[PDB]
Amino acid sequence: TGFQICKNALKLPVLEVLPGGGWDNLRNVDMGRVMDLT
Amino acid sequence: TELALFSRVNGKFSTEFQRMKTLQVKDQAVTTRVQVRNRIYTVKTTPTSE
Repeated sequence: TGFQICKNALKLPVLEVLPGGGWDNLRNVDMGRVMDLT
Repeated sequence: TELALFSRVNGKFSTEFQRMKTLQVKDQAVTTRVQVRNRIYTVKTTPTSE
């Protein structure tokens, strides 16, 4: 599920701010990928 | 001081003291502190790692 194929074609950066991740509401820190990013 | 006696015996006496004093004190204290802290990424292990 990498983005290198698209980067080779489009030659653009990937938006590094993405939702779908876990979040520790207590420590206020990102945790882990819950949704699938393809 | 001037003293003339009998219009013949003259005398003079001039005494001068002079003191000058000078003091100068100059202090400089410069303190500088620079503190930079960059935090770029936070790298974590995937929970499914081996």
